[PDB]
Amino acid sequence: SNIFKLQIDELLEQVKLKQKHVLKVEKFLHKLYDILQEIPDWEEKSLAEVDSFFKNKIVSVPFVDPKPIPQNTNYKFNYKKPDISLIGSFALKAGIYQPNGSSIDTLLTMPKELFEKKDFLNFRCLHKRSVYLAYLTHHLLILLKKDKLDSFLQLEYSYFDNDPLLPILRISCSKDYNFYKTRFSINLLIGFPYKVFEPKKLLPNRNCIRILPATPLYNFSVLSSSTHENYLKYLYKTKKQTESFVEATVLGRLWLQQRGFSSNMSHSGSLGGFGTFEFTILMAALLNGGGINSNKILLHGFSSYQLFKGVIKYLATMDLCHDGHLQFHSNPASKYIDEGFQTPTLFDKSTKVNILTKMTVSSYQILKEYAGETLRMLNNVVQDQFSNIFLTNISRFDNLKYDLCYDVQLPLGKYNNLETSLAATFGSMERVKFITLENFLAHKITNVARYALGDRIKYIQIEMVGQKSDFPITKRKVYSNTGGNHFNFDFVRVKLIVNPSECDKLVTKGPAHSETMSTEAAVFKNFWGIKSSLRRFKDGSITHCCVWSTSSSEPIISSIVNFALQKHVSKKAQISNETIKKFHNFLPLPNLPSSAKTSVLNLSSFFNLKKSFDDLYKIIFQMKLPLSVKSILPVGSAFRYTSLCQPVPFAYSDPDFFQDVILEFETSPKWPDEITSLEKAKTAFLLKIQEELSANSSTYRSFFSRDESIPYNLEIVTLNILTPEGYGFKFRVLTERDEILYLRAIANARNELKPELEATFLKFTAKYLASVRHTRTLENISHSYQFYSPVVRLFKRWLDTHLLLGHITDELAELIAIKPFVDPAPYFIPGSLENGFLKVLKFISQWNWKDDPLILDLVKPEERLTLAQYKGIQMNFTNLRNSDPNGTHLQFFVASKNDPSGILYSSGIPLPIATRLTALAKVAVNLLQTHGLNQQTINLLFTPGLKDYDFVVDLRTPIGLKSSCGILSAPSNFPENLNDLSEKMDPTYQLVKYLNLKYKNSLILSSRKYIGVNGGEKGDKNVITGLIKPLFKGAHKFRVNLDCNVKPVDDENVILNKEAIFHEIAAFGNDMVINFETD
Amino acid sequence: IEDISAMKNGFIVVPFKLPDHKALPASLHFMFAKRHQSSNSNESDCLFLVNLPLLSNIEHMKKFVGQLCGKYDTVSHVEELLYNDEFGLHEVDLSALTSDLMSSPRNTALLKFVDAASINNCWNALKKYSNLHAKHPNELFEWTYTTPSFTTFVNFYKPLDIDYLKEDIHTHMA
Repeated sequence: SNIFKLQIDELLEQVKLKQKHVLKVEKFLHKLYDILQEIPDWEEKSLAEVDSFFKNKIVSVPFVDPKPIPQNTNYKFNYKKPDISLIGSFALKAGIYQPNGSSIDTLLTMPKELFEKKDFLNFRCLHKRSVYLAYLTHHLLILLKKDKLDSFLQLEYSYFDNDPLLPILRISCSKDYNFYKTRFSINLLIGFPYKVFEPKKLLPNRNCIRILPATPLYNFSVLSSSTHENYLKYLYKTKKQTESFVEATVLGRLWLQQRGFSSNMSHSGSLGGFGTFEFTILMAALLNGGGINSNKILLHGFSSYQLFKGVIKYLATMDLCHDGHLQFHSNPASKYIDEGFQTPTLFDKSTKVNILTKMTVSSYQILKEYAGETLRMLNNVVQDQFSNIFLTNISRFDNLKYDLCYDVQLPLGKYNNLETSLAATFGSMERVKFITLENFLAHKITNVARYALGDRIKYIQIEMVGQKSDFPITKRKVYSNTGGNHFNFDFVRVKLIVNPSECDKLVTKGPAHSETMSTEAAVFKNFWGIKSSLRRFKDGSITHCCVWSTSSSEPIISSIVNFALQKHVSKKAQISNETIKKFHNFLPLPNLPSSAKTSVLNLSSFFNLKKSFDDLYKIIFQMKLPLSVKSILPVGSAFRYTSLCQPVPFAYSDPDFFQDVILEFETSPKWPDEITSLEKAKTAFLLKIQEELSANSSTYRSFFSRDESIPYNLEIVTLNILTPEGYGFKFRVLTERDEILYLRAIANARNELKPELEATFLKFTAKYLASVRHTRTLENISHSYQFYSPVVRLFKRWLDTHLLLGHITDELAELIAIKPFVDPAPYFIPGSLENGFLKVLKFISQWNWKDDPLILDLVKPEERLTLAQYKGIQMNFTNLRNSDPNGTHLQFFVASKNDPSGILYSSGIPLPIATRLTALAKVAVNLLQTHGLNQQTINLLFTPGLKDYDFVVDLRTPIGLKSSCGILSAPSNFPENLNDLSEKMDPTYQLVKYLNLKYKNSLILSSRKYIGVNGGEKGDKNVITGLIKPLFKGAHKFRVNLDCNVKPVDDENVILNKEAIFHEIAAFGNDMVINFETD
Repeated sequence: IEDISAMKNGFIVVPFKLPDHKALPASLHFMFAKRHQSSNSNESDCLFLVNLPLLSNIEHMKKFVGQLCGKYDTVSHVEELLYNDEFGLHEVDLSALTSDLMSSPRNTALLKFVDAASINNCWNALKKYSNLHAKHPNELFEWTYTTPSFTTFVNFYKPLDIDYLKEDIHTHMA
């Protein structure tokens, strides 16, 4: 807790530009408001002739629907002069310099005796507002034409704060007196006087409007458009009170900006409705109140970060919407009533206004948990995440922020076709409640989404995409037939963040069925109808249900949104997300009985080989060695729920088929003191296990395979039990005389062989010792992080399409992918598979190596990495980075409590492969922000390679191996000899491993190790890409230690022996090798 | 250009062919050779051999020797090959590095002789082959690939045979 105020001063130094971008803006501001001073008065009229006054004139007049008729509006217009001051962000000096450009604020208040005391009937108060600004802007365009500034400024009718019932006039400049640099637009918004009425008609429950529904939008909008200066009056009172306020408002407003809550409005489908001035007036309320015993929660005698802490702790803890609120008055305490209004509420007595009624229940419901999450990530003293809490824009992409996104195409036709296209109601009470059809059906579609899902998702957000908040003078509103309607969108993004525990629960229960059936059960069977059902279970429990059909491609969340869309809001709408099905059938389908109708969170094949290992586990405990088994325990990918083609029985060509599993015996003192004798003694134990197993449990098949992964000990022989249930296991023996034997090898090795022997011991520690706690923490974390297993499955599919997986280890990819789960901040936990995968890609693009490590605490939410251990991993990361500054050999530093060293999983990977990973992730993120998620977008995201690689050796196996690998578009037995598995399996990965292991100084190779996860439908084609070292850019002369294959042409120079070396590759695999290409 | 057939310090280029590939439209491999002696056992009277193919075992280096003997009647006592760490499996000896006994450069090979007549005969003979292949590379004696690679090395998925590793473990423990 020492760098935070330096971060405050640093972010302020980036944000202040407070003379050169603002003094000439004040100059043009002086010009504009003295122009509007010099605009004169205008007298009594009637709208039945102001229509002909605006008949063929260039100006137009905005309104709300319905358009005014002269019959019920025998109406009058007067034009007097307000005296202007400045308001808000500019007047409190909080200008933020976006590439987009913030707005500015202006004052057009209103006198008293030009309008009567009955502005509470059918919006003609805002009609005289509209005609007022219409004549003012026509005289402003005349003053444009006579003050010669026609060529560069532009006047624009607009919807103020995305509200169709408040129009404004914004000047924006288009290409001494012309200007384009700082934030652009100036507006022309109105004000009404302060005291207009009697005290009982400003509570938003009231009615006075035509055929008692409340009009909360109406009697909040007239109140907001009346009081735009009381807020600044007590705001400057609090400004005279506190010194913390400008720093408070600037850090709160860029907080709200980089998490996307703008102050437009939330009703018509926009993430936002909460903003900086609502934030500051509730800050001042919480400053001079906040307790039931009048506890002033904030004291205003100290700095800004603690007031930020206090105000977001308040608005995160204390609930405002569903049950009561604290209300405050100004002309000043605050106190809690417990009356929930089904609306985010905070109430006044000086203004008597409900300020957050511009903002929806769903937007408050998601913003409160944004605030709870930012409490969670700035109440932890261990890390430093100012970049997470104030720097990264989490709203800039449409799918890191939300788990699921669907289209809602609405080809409803026209406003008069709405009757028999829209399946909801369209009547007087609903359009006098919700002002426009856009926010009406947005509210209705959020209600039917929440009732269709309930606890099956966390939070909902709707947005009308393509919504436009400005319109030219040539048309009275927006009138553009976009996407199939005359309405202010083209289609609808429905967006979900999901409770991952109940994604694919195929029964959503209603109430229990009593005889006189309950009213919410009636609502349930009205909502479901043909799909609703009366129900009992295996415990004898009657309820109301509806069942679903789980599929690997389509999750049932899509079908339940499809049903609740094509029943209750339209019949001819279209709902789809083909991206979801695209990566869901990128994931390999196992050859299991009824495996197309399984889910994606289904771990049943993993449970099946776990049970077969339990049977082998029992029959290997119950036997007798001369030295009995201490612990047999599994360590493989199928046991930490990670293999791509999840294991079907009898699948030879799966390289994850043979599962790694480690047994250890007692701590016997009779181990031999030498490494090859120790390996042969361990295999003597394995030979006795094999002979007793083949003696008694004859239904298991067994052979021996020589391990070659640990370098320079050629005696490691592993056996291979082939279960009758259809699985294979690589049994190994761990002793207590191995790690101390390798450490004394480090000791008495030759002095220039210590890094090579430490590489050997790091491969040993990564394989036997640390892998056990690795698979423990991953198996124990997968059941709270339920999308982790499929996001690693197609993350390694992605990584094998791009064929880095022969170099980057599996466990390194597992740690890379568990980073956005154990630390999802500032984003949330991935509740969908695409969300997890592109959060992985976004992080590994965004993450820089040399300055920052990647620590990660593998713990479930709500054992954890403490401050001392965190500083220790920072210290040995600092030691690694100042022993090597630019990452020559140690290229990723990932570390946990299971590995404080960091070197373990990332050793032996080359710099072209590591930079290929980072560069390809940055290409992916750049392409996603270029085009967005589309079918061809995902398809070239998963296309293999086609970049600056230099060899393409093209390969086929004499038989396709997806039948015998378990990916279906049948193997069920083992042959009479256990050597036909050789020609049923592929050689390509270990052959290219020997190629790289011999050519390791001259060039690096690669291959796709899983041949038919990525190699076509037949499952046959694999590539081998070579890449010459940057050392071999010229033509060296022959030395003794340069490790190449040479073709000298002159006396001095040698060159790569290229043709003969890829011919020798072709001879080493010529039954497999069928084609060669240079780039 | 091929007529350069003598390097800076004693090196000899020995070229030979590569056989047919199904997707290649004169694939040529070189060896480098010097020679050296010492007072020790097998590092005496020995030629260096650089840029040797994949897993060059005994018997096809021996058919190379045998076609030289059946061609020019050279004196040649070579029937074992020394110090071919082909892929990189024997840089250290971890057994003697953590053991009581068994004690006592990159991509090079170490081909001994026993006779001064044999080393001078093979030296000037292969120098004459280097010169004649330098001015005409056409129909030299070549690489008879009666495949050693697919038999003597395809063991990666072949299981280790039971009685063989039983006898190995038994004699080593004994």
